[PDB]
Amino acid sequence: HLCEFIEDCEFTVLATRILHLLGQEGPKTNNPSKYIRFIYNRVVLEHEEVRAGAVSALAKFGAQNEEMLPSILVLLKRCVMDDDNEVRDRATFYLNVLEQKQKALNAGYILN
Amino acid sequence: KEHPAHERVLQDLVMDILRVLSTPDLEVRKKTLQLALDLVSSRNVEELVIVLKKEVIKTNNVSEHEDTDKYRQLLVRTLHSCSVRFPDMAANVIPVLMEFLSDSNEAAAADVLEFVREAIQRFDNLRMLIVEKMLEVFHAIKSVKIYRGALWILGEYCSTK
Repeated sequence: HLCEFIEDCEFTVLATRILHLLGQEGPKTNNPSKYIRFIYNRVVLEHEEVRAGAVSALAKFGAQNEEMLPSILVLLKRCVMDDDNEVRDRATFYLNVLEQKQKALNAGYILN
Repeated sequence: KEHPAHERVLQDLVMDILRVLSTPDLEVRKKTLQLALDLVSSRNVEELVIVLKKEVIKTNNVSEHEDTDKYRQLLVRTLHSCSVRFPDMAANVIPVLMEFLSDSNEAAAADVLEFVREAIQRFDNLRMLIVEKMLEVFHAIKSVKIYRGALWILGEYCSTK
């Protein structure tokens, strides 16, 4: 309900809060395809900023992986990628950051 | 124009004609600009450029742009193209300056466009000055646009360690 409605019940501000929370929660509650499905959408919206949250939430999530995620988790960041300079940069950088640590290690430091 | 035997001169006579444009009507003007761009094998250029600069001054003036603004953007496009081909010069520096003066996004977008481009183009030298120029501009200024500007530039970085 939240997901859907909020989508078409708007307000960016809400998203900030919820994002943050969601950010922690991920794969302890599974339903991956859906959740992904959502996540993509959330990003769908413009705003470098709106887009950005899906990646950040993801870090706790990614790290944990779910009912299918690690392989693919690795595949995805690749599949979804962006320019728009500082938006480019966000993709690049997260990557670059990613680039910079053994992704397993990477996850551990950053997450905390 | 498909008199592709296309004589030198003719291209050249344009400016004269173009002068008339100062008695505006953008829409007409606009048609001109496209038209204009074409002839230049990166030449009859300077005289023009100069003239452009004249335009530029003219553009300053006191203005109450409403139509001409548009023109400016266009001009810049028209202008942009040339440069690609060309080796260009001080004139260009001036845009940079000019741009600093200004206050609306579309230009920033162009600028940015330039950011991109230039990032590709790198013969460099100019940039550095400009970067300096910019440094001034920057010091000299505040805004989201700027704020954004900083970001990329910052991103870019080099010397004066």
